[PDB]
This record gives sequence, structure tokens and C-alpha cells, in this order.
Amino acid sequence: DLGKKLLEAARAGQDDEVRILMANGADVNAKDKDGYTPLHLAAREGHLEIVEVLLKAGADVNAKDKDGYTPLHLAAREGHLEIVEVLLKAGADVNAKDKDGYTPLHLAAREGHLEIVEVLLKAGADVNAQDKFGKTPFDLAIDNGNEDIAEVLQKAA
Repeated sequence: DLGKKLLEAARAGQDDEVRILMANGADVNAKDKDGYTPLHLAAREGHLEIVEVLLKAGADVNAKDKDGYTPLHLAAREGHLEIVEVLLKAGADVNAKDKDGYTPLHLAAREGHLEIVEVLLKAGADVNAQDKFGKTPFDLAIDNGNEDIAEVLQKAA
């Protein structure tokens, strides 16, 4: 099965295996048990070249797992700036929400990624976005000692 192998190669960061699998008609939008697609794993593990290659294939940039996570959600969380930009240039939902109401701006502000916070704010990230707890990206930035990020958000808000 080319699907399962494309998922393994995508997360392990095996470019050539990815290019070969895809050449042999591997489903770029293949899903596993947890609802992950090769794009999710690549974005999460930070395999840039694997990400763009999949984006060219026509992979769904907005695909969601059983938690509501989009590739952009994982990229903002892990802190892969370059990957975040590529997803956004591909047409990623800058304001997508998971099961907890988290937007990419929420996770970035929570993890302390100031660079990504910026790019997201340029993409159209709603600073006033609220998770299912009523908290905003600004609230989380403060809850985690991320001051520099909180200042940028208070200015953007």
C-alpha cells in the first residue's frame, strides 16, 4: 500500500521515498488512524522539501485530523517558520480552529514563537480569536511568560 508508506516516509523525512511513492501514484491525501495526512506529519516534523512537494501534488493544505488540527496548526506549534509560510502561500486557513478552538495564532503565542506570531498576523490571523475557554492568543502568551509576544498582540489588537 503506497498510502501507508507515504505517511511513514513523510514523517521520517525521507524525501526520495516521498518523490518515488508519489511518482508511483501514491495518494497525497492519504489518512491513517489518527486522521493524519502526509502533509500533517511533514509540517509537524519540519520537513520543508517534503511539504512543498506534497503541496504541488495537490494535497489538501487544510486537511484536519481527529483533533481538528490542520498542517498549519502543527507547524505553528512546533515552530517551523519556513513551513508556515509555504502553507500560507499554498492557501492555508490562517484562522482555522481545532477541537479546543485553537487557531494557529493560539498555538504559536502559547509556544513562544515570536517569528511565527508575526507571519500569522500578516496573513490575517484574528488576534481577538477565542478558544473554547474564552482565552485569546494574548491571554496564552501571558500565561506562558511570553511577554514579547503579548506586546505584539496587544499592539495588533
